Amino acid sequence: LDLAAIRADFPILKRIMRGGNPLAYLDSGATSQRPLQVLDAEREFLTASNGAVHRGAHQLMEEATDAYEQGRADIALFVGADTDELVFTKNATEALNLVSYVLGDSRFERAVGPGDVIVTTELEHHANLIPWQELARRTGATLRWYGVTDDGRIDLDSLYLDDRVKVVAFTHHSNVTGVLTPVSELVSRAHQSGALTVLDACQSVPHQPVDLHELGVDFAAFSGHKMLGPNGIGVLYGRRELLAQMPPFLTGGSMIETVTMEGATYAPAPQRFEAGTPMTSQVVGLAAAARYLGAIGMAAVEAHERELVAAAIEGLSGIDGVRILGPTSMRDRGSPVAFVVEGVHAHDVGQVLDDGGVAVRVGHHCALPLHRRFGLAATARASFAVYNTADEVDRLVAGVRRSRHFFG
Amino acid sequence: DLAAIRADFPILKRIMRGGNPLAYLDSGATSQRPLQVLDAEREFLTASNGAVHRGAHQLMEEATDAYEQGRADIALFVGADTDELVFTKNATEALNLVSYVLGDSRFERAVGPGDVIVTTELEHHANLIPWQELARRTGATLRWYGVTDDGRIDLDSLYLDDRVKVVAFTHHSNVTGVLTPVSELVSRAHQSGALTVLDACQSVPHQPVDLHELGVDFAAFSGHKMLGPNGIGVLYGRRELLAQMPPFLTGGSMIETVTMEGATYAPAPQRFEAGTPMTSQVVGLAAAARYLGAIGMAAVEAHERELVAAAIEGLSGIDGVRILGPTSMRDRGSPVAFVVEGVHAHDVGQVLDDGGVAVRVGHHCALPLHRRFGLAATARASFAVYNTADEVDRLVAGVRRSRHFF
Amino acid sequence: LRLEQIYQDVILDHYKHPQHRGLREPFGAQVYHVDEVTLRVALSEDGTRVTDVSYDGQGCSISQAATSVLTEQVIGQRVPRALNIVDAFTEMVSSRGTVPGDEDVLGDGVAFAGVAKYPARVKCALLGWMAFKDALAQASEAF
Amino acid sequence: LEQIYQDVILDHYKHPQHRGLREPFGAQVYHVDEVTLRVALSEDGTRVTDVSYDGQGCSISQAATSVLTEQVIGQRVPRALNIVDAFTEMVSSRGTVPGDEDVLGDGVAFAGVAKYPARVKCALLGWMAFKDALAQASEAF
Ligand SMILES: [Zn+2]
Ligand SMILES: [Zn+2]
Repeated sequence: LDLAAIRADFPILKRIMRGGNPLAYLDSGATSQRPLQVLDAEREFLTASNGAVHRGAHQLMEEATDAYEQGRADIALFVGADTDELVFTKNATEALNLVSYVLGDSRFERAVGPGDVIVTTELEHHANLIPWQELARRTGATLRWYGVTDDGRIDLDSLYLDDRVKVVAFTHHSNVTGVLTPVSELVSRAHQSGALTVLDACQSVPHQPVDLHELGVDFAAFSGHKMLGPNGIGVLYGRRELLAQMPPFLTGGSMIETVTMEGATYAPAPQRFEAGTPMTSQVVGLAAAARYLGAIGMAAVEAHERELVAAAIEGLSGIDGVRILGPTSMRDRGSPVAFVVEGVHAHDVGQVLDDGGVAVRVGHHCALPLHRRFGLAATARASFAVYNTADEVDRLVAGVRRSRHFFG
Repeated sequence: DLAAIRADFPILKRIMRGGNPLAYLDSGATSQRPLQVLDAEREFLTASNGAVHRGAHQLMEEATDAYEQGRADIALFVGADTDELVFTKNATEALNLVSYVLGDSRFERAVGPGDVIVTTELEHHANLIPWQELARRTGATLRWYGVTDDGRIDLDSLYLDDRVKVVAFTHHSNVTGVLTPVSELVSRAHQSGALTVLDACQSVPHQPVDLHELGVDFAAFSGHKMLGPNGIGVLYGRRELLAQMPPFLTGGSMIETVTMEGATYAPAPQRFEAGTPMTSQVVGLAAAARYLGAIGMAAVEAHERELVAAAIEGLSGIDGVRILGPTSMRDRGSPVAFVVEGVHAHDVGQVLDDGGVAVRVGHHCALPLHRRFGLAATARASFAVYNTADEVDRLVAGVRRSRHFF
Repeated sequence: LRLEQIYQDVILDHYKHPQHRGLREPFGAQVYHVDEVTLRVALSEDGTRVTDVSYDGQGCSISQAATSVLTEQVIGQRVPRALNIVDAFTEMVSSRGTVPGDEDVLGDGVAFAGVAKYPARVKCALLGWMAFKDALAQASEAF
Repeated sequence: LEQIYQDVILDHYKHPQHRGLREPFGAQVYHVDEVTLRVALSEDGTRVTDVSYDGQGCSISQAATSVLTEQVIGQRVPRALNIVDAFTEMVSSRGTVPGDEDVLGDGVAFAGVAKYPARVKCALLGWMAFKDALAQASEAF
């Protein structure tokens, strides 16, 4: 990688923080920073081609529609899907909600009811937990889950799927422990039961090569603002044959075919699932982000992030009292590195790091069940992106030592 | 100052494929963006971009401030309290949110068999299809007010009874341009204890809106129609009601406690905002509200209604042109939808587009309305603060040119 | 100047003076697509040729003229050849002006080449043609 | 960094006062850093005789609750409520209110937290818990 050249694309990385030091942003797991290429793609669209999409028939409408549908195609190519298999949402959370609502709809032939089991995992972000709790509540289905191993991996021996299981939802890549999950194994076990698979790919699509066809999952969700793209855009992937079978979630304009006061018929997918005006300029921005990451190459992105993670684990593990939540091993592991400091509360660790200009997230990282499973209330979490450097890792390790000295 | 307003919008300089400068008369579908809005968002993204409502680094603090100050600026603009606004991807999602919560067993005001939902035949599909689906899911019944011959809600076409639990209606038609009698509809709704849901997508950009004064229970509007970014809509709900409502979308951010077994939920408005919000879009939309507020919405409305009056007069002076909606300016604003005898809307639209004039052709997501008047499609000219009298004249000339060409 | 490049003489001629309009009998299939069209196809006794295409509906100049032209190009044609003509028309109008079309295949159909640069009006042009393909596939199966 | 982490805060953090749930009490509450906090009132209900608490949290949340107990134990109920409001105004000020050492005592040491809005909620946890438990103890009386 030409890291100096990559970092030069991000204006925010030049900023000097209140404590006088240059920003070391290690919180890309919460939201990533934006390159000029993405900022410029959206601004150029908005100042030249901004018009209604798919609703005709003047010149700006044609240009807007072209930008929208080419954006969809570019994003689909990046994640190994067909163009018609992506639905745009406001965020990944909404995408997982869409699936959870359609699976409780009487018009869907794969809808769940009493006697059916929904499976999630104890590793999951709340986005891939609460919707399944709510689906169970509305339908009388039962929620079960895989537990977590001592090294923060999905414990495959902790739950057996039987023929009651209709949905299996799981993370591709943990936003806390950094583990890469055995997708092919879980898909295999789900298929024994005839269950649909739902993949939370929010932390994989930004950090590693993703080919959704190759993974063989039924649905997948990811968010634009974590892969260098705009806020306000998420993506649901669904297999073409499944989307064809699914009733709509949100309804209104754009997603209809016929309408009377009495009833309506609905467009084909993906339009069926996109009600009202879409996030047109954000699609243009997200496509630019996909092309940016594609240009660097996701294998190179992953190799660079793995270098930083390995160094962070080494450095932090070398401090007395510091324990990693997740594996110390780099086997099937990436970003982030979440840790606890013996005798120093996460909020204080974060404050000391912030004083040095190092941004980490402190808290439960929207994975409270995971923290509770390890007897923890909060961790500090350093997450890494393509624009991060070895020096920033060193400043993390130094800041953590400083916290132990200042308090202990 | 119209020349100074127009100088804020880069797209308005664009020369179209026919050699004519853009005359954008389709702000009803989506408005254009001033530098002030584009710059507010870009400045936020290059300086202060961090996660909101998390702990505890500096970028998080600045992002949170921008987010919550944005909510406050938007609430001031539409006459709501800060805590009474929920951000959605668009107005459609906001109307869907209300329609799903109204079928939730945990909501005390939920609808069921024997209950009636009321909408109107004037409505955009966003304020129709969610009610059809709510009725489907719950076994409640859908009824509706008809439309008068001049394209207004026909208050005599329906009597409300004690079964009516929801009354949903537009503030301002996206086709007929009519301003609806909100206070009367609210009065009538209250006689059966019904909730009111106002579609305000075409009012918030075009006229002063005070949601407290209107006395409605819920209202929806969209950012991209009031000079703001795409990907942000707003639901208004009275504080007291939001407090009683269970969540719609669930996930991170909107929870309080979580175990594998269940969860408890944050207070409103955070209860209704699941996952990462559209942070930079809130900053941009707040910038749009401050931009419109600086002009003053009374002045915006006066200017638009001048353009509309000239459009109606100009179009009415053409043989065989008929307006869908009132020819009178009484309780009427943008837009002006019309048919041209002997010329299909698609053809009218194409001739206008050759002259650089952008209008929408079709049913404008109001097919029941068009069917009520025996129409397939209309051409629709909508007017914004940045439009001029000459653009209106170009519309009239273009409609004349279409007659002569066909 | 450029308005005549989309609305060519042939299109305006077919719009004013449509051919084979009005639903007729016999027919082997009927479909409805939406500009709207109801369209019927009749095959010969042996089922090898298109003997009639009859249609009715409302729409713009481009949608009505395209259906008019469709009927002239495919009536009397063998079933496999009629489908070939449709695919050539589709390729031309969906090309964004990079494919001018072959007048040996399309006849008056090539007058819709200028529509190609206006993607919104392509669906206007394709309505009757996609309707025919559907009714042709149905009429063939019904045989 | 020492401007936020005053010696006062670190002292109360390491050496917390009145920690450990005790009896008697008139109300108990639980707020979330987390704290379970009890309030005891005098026989005539006019004064706070005891504040006992327990919980896990950062230095700022623990220290603030320790400092609370020193400022409000022995105080009349309306005065204790006044002190709470003064602390709230100071930490929620963004550094534009230094706070009155006559009212707040060691509480003024949290003036430096006000510039860090993320940590304001750490500081307020014990104080808001007390305010809640005091209202409950008074109604109970
Ligand atoms: Zn047409
Ligand atoms: Zn804390």
